[PDB]
Amino acid sequence: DEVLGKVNGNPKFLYAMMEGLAEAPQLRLVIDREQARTLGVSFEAISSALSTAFGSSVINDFANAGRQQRVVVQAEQAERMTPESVLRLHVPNDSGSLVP
Amino acid sequence: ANTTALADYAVRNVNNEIRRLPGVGKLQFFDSEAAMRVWIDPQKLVGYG
Amino acid sequence: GTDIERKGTLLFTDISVDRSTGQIALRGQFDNPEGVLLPGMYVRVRTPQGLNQNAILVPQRAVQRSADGQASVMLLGEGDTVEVRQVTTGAMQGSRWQI
Amino acid sequence: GTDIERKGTLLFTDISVDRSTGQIALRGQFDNPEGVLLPGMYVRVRTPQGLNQNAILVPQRAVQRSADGQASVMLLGEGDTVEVRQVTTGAMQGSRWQI
Repeated sequence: DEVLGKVNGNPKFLYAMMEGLAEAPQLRLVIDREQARTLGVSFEAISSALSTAFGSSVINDFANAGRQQRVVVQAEQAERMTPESVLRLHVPNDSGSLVP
Repeated sequence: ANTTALADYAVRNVNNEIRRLPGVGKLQFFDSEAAMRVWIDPQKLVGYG
Repeated sequence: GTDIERKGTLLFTDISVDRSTGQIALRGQFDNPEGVLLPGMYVRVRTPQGLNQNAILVPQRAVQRSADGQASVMLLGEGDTVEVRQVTTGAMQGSRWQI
Repeated sequence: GTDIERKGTLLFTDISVDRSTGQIALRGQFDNPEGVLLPGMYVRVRTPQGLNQNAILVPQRAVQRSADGQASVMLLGEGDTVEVRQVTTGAMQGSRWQI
């Protein structure tokens, strides 16, 4: 900020800008590991569910007209557009029941 | 206009021929080739356990 | 998977939390004169989470977030001066933040 | 795996939905004079899903499918011109699709 104020305010340069993306808001997920473990939820289940739901998971390959192409699994558009959709996900516990 | 189908046709019929040509070093594709998309509904999965 | 919609009333809200799932059970009653609603069928219930009489909805592209995660908005003050007012965001409806 | 066919009548349709799978059970009655049908054998029951009096059937060869899955048929337009018209594909009978 100091440099770009001395520089962007300096007429020697037509423009000076961050070749790069500016900082952006992030939505940190605080996971109570103790609470999740008590409910019988493994960290693996949470990680896999989040990754497949939002980051899209490539499972394996399929033959499309003779070419091997990826099969990608991801959550539906309407079910991943808001932060509340993150909280509306469910994961299985050790007893087979689903915990949001 | 399905850019997906057109891109798949380009990948199958055009990009490989061009990449074979002498002189071409790299072919950077400004699109993505076809793949099998599985849009899951998590709430239906919750309902079916 | 269908467009079948039925109105009903909330009857019972359990006071005990299921230990395995950490969730509370609720029971509502729905009229089924035609017999369309079959037992065991998985259904979605839209339940009201209360009425906010003074809900302020602003475009999401009008809310800024600082390095500490605090949300703020630029307001047009007196003399066409731009002021910074800190706000707290509620739920999200489409493209608009509830303040 | 065999060429044994038996005609029968629909006796009962269940009202409760199976919780683990979400499908309803149905029971038909089939005459078994020769003792060919043995209990516990896996069988596939073709059941009528209703009669439509105004359906259109077009041979499967006459329907092309584009890369998007939108099926089309080619029609003889005015002046004997070939027109690619998108159609919605219904049921499958022999070698003729339902349009």
